[PDB]
Amino acid sequence: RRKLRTRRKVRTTTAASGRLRLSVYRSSKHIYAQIIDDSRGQTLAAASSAALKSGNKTDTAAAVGKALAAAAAEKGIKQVVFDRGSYKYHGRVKALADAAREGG
Amino acid sequence: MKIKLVRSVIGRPGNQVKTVQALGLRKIGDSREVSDTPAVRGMVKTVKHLLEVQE
Amino acid sequence: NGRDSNPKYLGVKKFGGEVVKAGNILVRQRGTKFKAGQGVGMGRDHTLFALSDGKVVFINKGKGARFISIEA
Amino acid sequence: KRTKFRKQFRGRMTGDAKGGDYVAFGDYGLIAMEPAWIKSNQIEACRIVMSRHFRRGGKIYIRIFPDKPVTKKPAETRMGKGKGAVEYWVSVVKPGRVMFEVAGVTEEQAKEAFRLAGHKLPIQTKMVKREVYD
RNA sequence: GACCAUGUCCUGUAGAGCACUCACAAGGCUAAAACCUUAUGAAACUCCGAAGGGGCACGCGUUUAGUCCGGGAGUGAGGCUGCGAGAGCUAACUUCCGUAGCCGAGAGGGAAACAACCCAGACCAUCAGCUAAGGUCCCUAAAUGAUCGCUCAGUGGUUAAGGAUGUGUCGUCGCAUAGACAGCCAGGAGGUUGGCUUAGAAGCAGCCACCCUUCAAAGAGUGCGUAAUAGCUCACUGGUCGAGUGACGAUGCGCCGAAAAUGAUCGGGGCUCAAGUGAUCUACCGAAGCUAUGGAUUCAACUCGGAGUUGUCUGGUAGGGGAGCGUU
RNA sequence: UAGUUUGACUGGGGCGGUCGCCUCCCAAAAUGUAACGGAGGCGCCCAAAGGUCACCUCAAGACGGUUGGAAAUCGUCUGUAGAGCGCAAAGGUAGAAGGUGGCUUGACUGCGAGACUGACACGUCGAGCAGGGAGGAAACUCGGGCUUAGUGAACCGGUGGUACCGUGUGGAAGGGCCAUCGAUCAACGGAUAAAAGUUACCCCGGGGAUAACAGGCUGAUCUCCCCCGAGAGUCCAUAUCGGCGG
RNA sequence: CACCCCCGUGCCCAUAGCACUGUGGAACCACCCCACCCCAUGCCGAACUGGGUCGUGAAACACAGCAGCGCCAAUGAUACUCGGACCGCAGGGUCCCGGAAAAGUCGGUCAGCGCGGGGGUU
Ligand SMILES: [Mg+2]
Ligand SMILES: [Mg+2]
Ligand SMILES: [Mg+2]
Ligand SMILES: [Mg+2]
Ligand SMILES: [Mg+2]
Ligand SMILES: [Mg+2]
Ligand SMILES: [Mg+2]
Ligand SMILES: [Mg+2]
Ligand SMILES: [Mg+2]
Ligand SMILES: [Mg+2]
Ligand SMILES: [Mg+2]
Ligand SMILES: [Mg+2]
Ligand SMILES: [Mg+2]
Ligand SMILES: [Mg+2]
Ligand SMILES: [Mg+2]
Ligand SMILES: [Mg+2]
Ligand SMILES: [Mg+2]
Ligand SMILES: [Mg+2]
Ligand SMILES: [Mg+2]
Ligand SMILES: [Mg+2]
Ligand SMILES: [Mg+2]
Ligand SMILES: [Mg+2]
Ligand SMILES: [Mg+2]
Ligand SMILES: [Mg+2]
Ligand SMILES: [Mg+2]
Ligand SMILES: [Mg+2]
Ligand SMILES: [Mg+2]
Ligand SMILES: [Mg+2]
Ligand SMILES: [Mg+2]
Ligand SMILES: [Mg+2]
Ligand SMILES: [Mg+2]
Ligand SMILES: [Mg+2]
Ligand SMILES: [Mg+2]
Ligand SMILES: [Mg+2]
Ligand SMILES: [Mg+2]
Ligand SMILES: [Mg+2]
Ligand SMILES: [Mg+2]
Ligand SMILES: [Mg+2]
Ligand SMILES: [Mg+2]
Ligand SMILES: [Mg+2]
Ligand SMILES: [Mg+2]
Ligand SMILES: [Mg+2]
Ligand SMILES: [Mg+2]
Ligand SMILES: [Mg+2]
Ligand SMILES: [Mg+2]
Ligand SMILES: [Mg+2]
Ligand SMILES: [Mg+2]
Ligand SMILES: [Mg+2]
Ligand SMILES: [Mg+2]
Ligand SMILES: [Mg+2]
Ligand SMILES: [Mg+2]
Ligand SMILES: [Mg+2]
Ligand SMILES: [Mg+2]
Repeated sequence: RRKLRTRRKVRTTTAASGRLRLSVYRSSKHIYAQIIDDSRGQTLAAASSAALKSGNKTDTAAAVGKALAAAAAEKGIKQVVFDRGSYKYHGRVKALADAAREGG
Repeated sequence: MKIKLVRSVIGRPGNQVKTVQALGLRKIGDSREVSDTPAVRGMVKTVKHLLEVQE
Repeated sequence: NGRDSNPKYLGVKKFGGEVVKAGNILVRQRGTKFKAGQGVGMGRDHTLFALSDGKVVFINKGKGARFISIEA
Repeated sequence: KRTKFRKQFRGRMTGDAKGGDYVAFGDYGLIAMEPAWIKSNQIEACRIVMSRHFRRGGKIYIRIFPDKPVTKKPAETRMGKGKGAVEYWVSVVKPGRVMFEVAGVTEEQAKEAFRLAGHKLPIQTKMVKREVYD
């Protein structure tokens, strides 16, 4: 089964560290990748791909990361924890991290 | 509440002995008035078999 | 027979409603009979000691789901 | 009555019965009045005598069973070393716990069957007929 | 500090349950493991799970202890009882732990007597008073007390399995002024000297099975009988008979069961014409406990330059401390 | 010839057994708690069974299947676990501690706030700081192993560093310190470096703290009685005898 | 929190889960789609994974009905027990006061609260 995600999301015990976590959903390339402060039941920085276009999924993903980096920097955030989903750090998601911390 | 010792403390388990002592009757035939406060009302229920509760 | 082994005075060393210094030991256990909540960190033999000074509180739905947090 | 394999030894105590206060299976039955151990052999004698009264019968459940070993110390020995090895098995029998339960035999026949089956027993007992049963 | 109350947390015992492990009770199902209905035990089994118990905090309440630091010790053989376990034989004035209390270190009243049990912790003095346990017939202090019973056994004043038309209190089942239980006369039947048996077994050794006729009236039918039938009785029938009976049951008090060694006994006398008993209620006796008057110490406050007042305290072994008396 | 050694517990001594550490029950729902009480393990292992990063999910059953068939192996369905965890068990564990690879050694040096535990002495856990490493993209995790056994103070010495003492001064001999090695000293807090019997020729000092006798308490065993009643007694349980049980 | 609905991520922590089942469709999600290479399978693009439309709501998933199952679960009555006070030689047991389960019945539920976004009534 997909015991990848409960495992990786129990390994964010370091939400006790105070950093926010950055969920990603390499599914339909919907890769919405929310930023969450877990303590409240609250999310703070959405970046859904509704009509961003940008072409092939591996590069639209980096576009989603570079746009969300601004979308969260507006509110005043910089500590980061990359709560990957079940997905590997394989590239199409790795571009999201590269472009996200390229412009925190 | 009126209280009077009419039982010896001898030979009775030591919680009852420190209970009568803090009640402040050190000898049988002692009496005293007492507050209605639940703390002391339970202090007297604990050793009611030693005392004559009057009120 | 006639053999036996030393006591290991294990337990809930600090009960909920007890202020604790950092590094106080609060539960002793063979394993994770307690699973350590926020502020607490669990050692090698799975004793869990508070990291932060404050009150001790028990999260406890039970059945292996009992956790010890500390509130400042 | 003997238990085919176990762990070796036990202990003892008593308080009133919580398993088998009501009869099933049979027509009539018999109940303890006194707490006690009962040996395998006391059972087997009740079986022998109630099978004497029940020729070609087959209505003899034995709703009790020697579970507990009890181990006397050997010949003449001063104390020291274990409980020897088990000398006989016994069944705890607290009051109100049924022992016996017949069917298919008329009231006075079961009544005599229970007379003899109790007289070999080390306890008071009583015959009962079933009706206040859920 | 200590007890007690509130708040909170932690626990896996009693109990209780089979959901796992071992065990185990009657069946159905089936190449029997498995499975289902039903049924159970478990120190090393737990789906559960109190009472209590421990830590914290408060004191929202009565009390007086505690903590550390320095001098001196002794003790490191425990004993019983009750509760909870182990070991034992559910033995022991047994042995080993937990726990409470007494004894050790404890006087006084009770238990005839008696470290441990029940009452009650002795500062001193009194020819003063109330009580505790326990008592009130004489010994022997104090009701031959009162009221409803219970037991006629000296039970009381030594056990049990088991028996008993012993006796009260309720209580369940039948058949009766269309007249029953014992109780007297009257009948005892039919194939049938019934199948199944050993050598004969024929109400009436005994394994297997009980229907059918003639009847106001009787079961191929009870215990006896010689080895078999008769034989006197019985279960239904009847003139009489004239009113209750018989059954298992719960129980209260008793009987038997119930033999040991120098001489008997409840402590003794004696007790039912209660001095036994269960239920109630008083009235008094009854301690070195409590109260009264007097008296002195330990401590502490309170006053004057140990004294005195008020409170309080004063059983005591090893021991620690303190004030003093006697001899050279 | 001589001076000595020759262990303790022990329902009396001897014999047998035991002596240290771990697990469970006893242990009476805190911690603790005895027994020659009931059960069983340890005197090690692992260059990866570590650190880290990443990835898989186990028994067992049924239907189906090649030489195998109750159980090799593959295939489907059910499958909070009925498996596994190096050895014993309890706890624990399914988001892993179980299984499988890549990298490397934190199986580091210097420290230790705070506590748990113990009469001590030992023992346990431990956040975070330095120097510097290792894995990861990072958060982060590493100063051994899921945990609890795998162990012995102190003395006297071996080996490598270091440059403190080193006797008049300079050196060296020797010593100190840091590291490490030598222990069934297992009677496992460990009397010496170095040790067995025997006494009925016995002697002393003690003990009813403790056996042989006798009394006592108990009454398993012993002696006796009673209940039942199977059968024996042709017949008929009880004239006698009375199984198995109480 | 205008009304629904979807993707995700929390709190909760079986009264939320199972099964039977019906709705769902290019809006969302999901399989199918191809593989020399990023990247990978101790064999397989099944899994990760990279390049995408059709197709299809089949399967999975979401959401409703659903009391066969599970899950919860009284009251009442006990068991037991703190203190008090008793009987039995003994195993054992009783009484007064107060605390009081477990099992079972009665009955309850196929949940309940957020946060961000996506597309709807245009
Ligand atoms: Mg018990
Ligand atoms: Mg039951
Ligand atoms: Mg043994
Ligand atoms: Mg206080
Ligand atoms: Mg039990
Ligand atoms: Mg306790
Ligand atoms: Mg305060
Ligand atoms: Mg001192
Ligand atoms: Mg001693
Ligand atoms: Mg003792
Ligand atoms: Mg025994
Ligand atoms: Mg003794
Ligand atoms: Mg002794
Ligand atoms: Mg003494
Ligand atoms: Mg004393
Ligand atoms: Mg006395
Ligand atoms: Mg006496
Ligand atoms: Mg006298
Ligand atoms: Mg004496
Ligand atoms: Mg004396
Ligand atoms: Mg005595
Ligand atoms: Mg008394
Ligand atoms: Mg008087
Ligand atoms: Mg009186
Ligand atoms: Mg007189
Ligand atoms: Mg009797
Ligand atoms: Mg009179
Ligand atoms: Mg009077
Ligand atoms: Mg007097
Ligand atoms: Mg006096
Ligand atoms: Mg005076
Ligand atoms: Mg004194
Ligand atoms: Mg005094
Ligand atoms: Mg004195
Ligand atoms: Mg010796
Ligand atoms: Mg304990
Ligand atoms: Mg002791
Ligand atoms: Mg791991
Ligand atoms: Mg650290
Ligand atoms: Mg570092
Ligand atoms: Mg790196
Ligand atoms: Mg050297
Ligand atoms: Mg030596
Ligand atoms: Mg030693
Ligand atoms: Mg000589
Ligand atoms: Mg002497
Ligand atoms: Mg002696
Ligand atoms: Mg002797
Ligand atoms: Mg002899
Ligand atoms: Mg109730
Ligand atoms: Mg009470
Ligand atoms: Mg009690
Ligand atoms: Mg009650």
